[PDB]
Amino acid sequence: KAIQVAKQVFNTLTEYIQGPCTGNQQSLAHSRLWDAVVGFLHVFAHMQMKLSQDSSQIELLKELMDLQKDMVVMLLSMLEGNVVNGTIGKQMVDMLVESSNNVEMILKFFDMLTSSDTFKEYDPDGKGVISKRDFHKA
Repeated sequence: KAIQVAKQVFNTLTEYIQGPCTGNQQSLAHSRLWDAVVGFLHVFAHMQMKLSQDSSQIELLKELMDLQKDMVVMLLSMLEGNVVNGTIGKQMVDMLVESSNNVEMILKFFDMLTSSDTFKEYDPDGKGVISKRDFHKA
């Protein structure tokens, strides 16, 4: 119920910007938005690794990654009319530097596609139901 709310809030924040209104980019630049993004990345990095273990709960993970998608869409929309030595890029870099160790867990998690490549060399007939132990072998 909170994921839906934050998703809609991010979509509104895109629609103020997606047609590149420079006032509605500069105003978000000089605001608390980056201090929200750091906490959001911090929850994402731990929660997607923690929740991924259990097969009981995957819909919540889909909701969370949809929220993360809309967040990065907003961040891209901030950079439409992006001059080279710009301010918005500098603030985004300061944000990412401030939350580097959170980001690195996400990028390490996205190294995954790279999960069925290690599947066919022990398959009996290329089916999809191979052993729990042959997987560790692979």
